Amino acid sequence: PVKDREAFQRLNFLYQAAHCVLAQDPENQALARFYCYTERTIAKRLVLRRDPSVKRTLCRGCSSLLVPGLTCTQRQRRCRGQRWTVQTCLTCQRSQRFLNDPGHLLWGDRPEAQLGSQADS
Amino acid sequence: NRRQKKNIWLETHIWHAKRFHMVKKWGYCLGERPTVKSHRACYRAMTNRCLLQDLSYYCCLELK
Amino acid sequence: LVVKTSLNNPYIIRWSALESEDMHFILQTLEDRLKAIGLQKIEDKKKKNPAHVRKQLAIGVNEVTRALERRELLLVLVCKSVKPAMITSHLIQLSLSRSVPACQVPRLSERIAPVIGLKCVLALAFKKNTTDFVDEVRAIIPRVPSLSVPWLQDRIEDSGENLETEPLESQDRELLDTSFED
Amino acid sequence: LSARQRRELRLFDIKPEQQRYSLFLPLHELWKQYIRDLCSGLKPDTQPQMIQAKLLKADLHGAIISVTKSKCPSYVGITGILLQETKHIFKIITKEDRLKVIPKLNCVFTVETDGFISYIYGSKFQLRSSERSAKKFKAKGTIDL
RNA sequence: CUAGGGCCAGAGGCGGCCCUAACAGGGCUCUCCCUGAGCUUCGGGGAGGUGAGUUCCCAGAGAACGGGGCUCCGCGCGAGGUCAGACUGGGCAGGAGAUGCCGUGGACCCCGCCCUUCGGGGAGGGGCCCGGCGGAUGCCUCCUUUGCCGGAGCUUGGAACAGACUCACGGCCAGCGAAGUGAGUUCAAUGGCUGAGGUGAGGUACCCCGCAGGGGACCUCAUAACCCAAUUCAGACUACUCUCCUCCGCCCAUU
Ligand SMILES: [Zn+2]
Repeated sequence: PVKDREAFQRLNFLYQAAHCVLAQDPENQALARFYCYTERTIAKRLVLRRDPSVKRTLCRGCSSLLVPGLTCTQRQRRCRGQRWTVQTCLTCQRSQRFLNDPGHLLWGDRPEAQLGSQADS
Repeated sequence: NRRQKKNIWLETHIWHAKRFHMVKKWGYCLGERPTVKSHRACYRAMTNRCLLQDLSYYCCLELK
Repeated sequence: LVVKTSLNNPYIIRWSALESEDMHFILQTLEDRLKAIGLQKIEDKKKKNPAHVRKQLAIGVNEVTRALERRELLLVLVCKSVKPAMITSHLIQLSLSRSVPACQVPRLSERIAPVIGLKCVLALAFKKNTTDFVDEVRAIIPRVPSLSVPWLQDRIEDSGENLETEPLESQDRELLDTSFED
Repeated sequence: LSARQRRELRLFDIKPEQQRYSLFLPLHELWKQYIRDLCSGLKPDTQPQMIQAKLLKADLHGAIISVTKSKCPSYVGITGILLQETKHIFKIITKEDRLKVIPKLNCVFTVETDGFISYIYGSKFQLRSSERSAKKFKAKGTIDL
């Protein structure tokens, strides 16, 4: 548990360096894309238990963790029934569906609010 | 037969290619050298012992 | 004892301070400045039988995001609809370049309720580039408390990381879900 | 998918070369504060093999290096922070706008810490450097420079 | 003892073509996966069809089937009012998104032209899903509501027409004790020395010819390493650098 806690610093260091690159200079994203590719390669080989919302904002198409917020498209629509948020990055032209709805708030708290509540030392 | 559509493939050509080096030439593919080292042995069989060949390239004009 | 460590990193981006009185009177000022001009916009849209329509009132999440993407000086009003509001308004938090994302937690539905319109607007913004709507609203814009986001760089050369290694227990989810397979 | 991801590129161009290198200065402060929060022990003296474990297991992406000995003399005398890392090379950026590609074939790099100086022989450090923190670092071979 | 063969069962035969029987072989073309300092039409490695089995924990509805969890919809069943368009009358939904535009996206359905008449393959049009942009009304003509069933959808996890591994598309059947390998030894021989030329280089007080020069002549250094044959050959492998044909990258200096 200690050696994995060591590599946690390296992984979120690469994650913070990607945010430093994307907050430093706009429209030239090669450093942050390479850092997110290295961060995904570490999680692909040394496979761990990562956080569900951050990793789904990493946009696993190629690599874009902060890019689809202020540069690429994240909007809402209603396709068939419940309304869906569409997340599309302008690099590999892939899409992400995420339904957001008030009747299912407990299922929005079913993976997330438990780990905040059941956290014991 | 499908391979023989291109080359000649004589009746004893498969027997030769089973244990002799067959190299393509001006006409068909024929035996250049034996697989086993017998350069002195071919002469020793040529002087006193028995030795044979395969001569099928000789085309024939029959005139009547 | 099945306990696995998980690298969870929600570096908590807390909202603006809960200044009840200041927000409470500036929102009433906004209601006064909206009711002081008139209702030609709904009469031009619904056509119950054009100058007030020229505002670009971005209503809905997608219109506010397409207003906040390109390059636009404007004001956004955000309310918390349900508990999943961080994912939707994370765009509004992240798009701080040249706009003001004012967020009111209890009060923005009570803004849409007396104003003659339709169903309760969750995210609102207005594009009013170079046209004079109300100068007092543009005086209120640098008076609201601004939000500082230390998630990216926070505009100052200073970086701080935090270590949040959560122990996920199998027993907790086991007793909450109560499922077995053989 | 890989050939479909290789359309535009993921690598640098001519346009990010002129990005006014003082903007890359907070990356050094980020790496320095990360070393300050990682090791967190300075004063008396402590365990250089702990330092070798930190220098083996951590990713060196975005760090200050300087070539101190190499087989090519023109490679030696080059400082700067590094930006990319590949199979047997890695790319750095230097002073007034120009970038250099240094190969990890037979060379050694001085790395300046907050209060320490470390020589790293870039011979065995290779092969998609996420493999370095993963597994398979054994004791083979010496490097004569 | 022609194994270009036969025997019980099988009707399956490892992407396609070409050569060889040395078919765990080589070459070309197409696709997929992974990686690479030449933007990439580049290079390297692995794989190609069919059938069966399997894939830490947590999470999730399902890691192979079905049910139990929720949401949306009704050529099916049922109940009530029956007050069934009255000033385009009533009801539902809609800024939490109805609709409009665009299509080298789908293993989907229908029409439809060409090769062809088993699985079929290709240009196009209509509906659903999908992505991009901007936003106000759409549904029905007696109406409304829950319950069963059917169809569709879901944020997770390294995984959900997937990917990866293993097994299978056959098994059995044929020897000669007599001389002596362009080296043939087995208590296990064979690249030993000298000199001139070959090639990579340097220097010139030598000779011949008249475009500053060119050609030949003299001296020195370097010609290594990997390793060693016991029956041969073909192919693949691994270990090479005096040596030659190309594709290249980085850095330094010049115009
Ligand atoms: Zn992506």
